[PDB]
Amino acid sequence: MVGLIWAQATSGVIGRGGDIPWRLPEDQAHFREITMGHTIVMGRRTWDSLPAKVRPLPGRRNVVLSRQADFMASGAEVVGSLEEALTSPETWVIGGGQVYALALPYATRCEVTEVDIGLPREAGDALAPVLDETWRGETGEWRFSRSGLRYRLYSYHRS
Ligand SMILES: NC(=O)C1=CN([C@@H]2O[C@H](COP(=O)(O)OP(=O)(O)OC[C@H]3O[C@@H](n4cnc5c(N)ncnc54)[C@H](OP(=O)(O)O)[C@@H]3O)[C@@H](O)[C@H]2O)C=CC1
Ligand SMILES: Cn1nc(-c2ccco2)cc1C(=O)O
Ligand SMILES: [Co+2]
Ligand SMILES: [Co+2]
Repeated sequence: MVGLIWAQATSGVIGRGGDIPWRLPEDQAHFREITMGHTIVMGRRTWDSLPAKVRPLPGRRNVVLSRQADFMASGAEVVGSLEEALTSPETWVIGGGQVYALALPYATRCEVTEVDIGLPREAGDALAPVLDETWRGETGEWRFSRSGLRYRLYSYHRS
């Protein structure tokens, strides 16, 4: 089982400036619940975006994708292809835009959080992959976060 998990603004923006341009505490708990105990796969830039105290993410098999054959990430496995990182019972690809687009052809689930902020897409932004006709999803209802922002969960799956 290869899943993808991300939070996006409605526009599809997931990253900007090596950061996520919002903070949604509920989503962080949701991400932790979904990924805990499993293999997580991330691009090197997303690994870099994790503060030193959060890397590696506890209780998960942290795997980092990099074209750098020398690259070493303290607390994660560094591999040079996605298939190298996809050795699993359950793997969650956790970002960023590049690695999501690389991983979607091998994914059966996407756990999407949509953040209701009018964040327009800007050149250089990391974007969410757009899910086509093969993706069947169920919409969650709007929720309000402690952060003040409105958000809702999507659970996408394909057979
Ligand atoms: N839910 C969210 O909203 C999330 C948002 N983000 C955001 O995403 C943004 C970064 O995403 P992005 O900019 O796309 O960078 P990525 O995080 O996708 O990592 C990109 C790196 O992955 C490695 N890589 C990519 N393709 C391959 C390949 N085919 N083979 C081997 N290694 C590969 C390279 O590392 P090298 O260059 O070292 O070879 C590349 O630089 C940040 O702003 C981050 O905060 C991240 C995760 C979740
Ligand atoms: C920037 N940033 N990225 C993440 C993240 C966790 C999993 C994927 O991305 C958390 C944070 C944070 O709260 O600082
Ligand atoms: Co689980
Ligand atoms: Co299935």
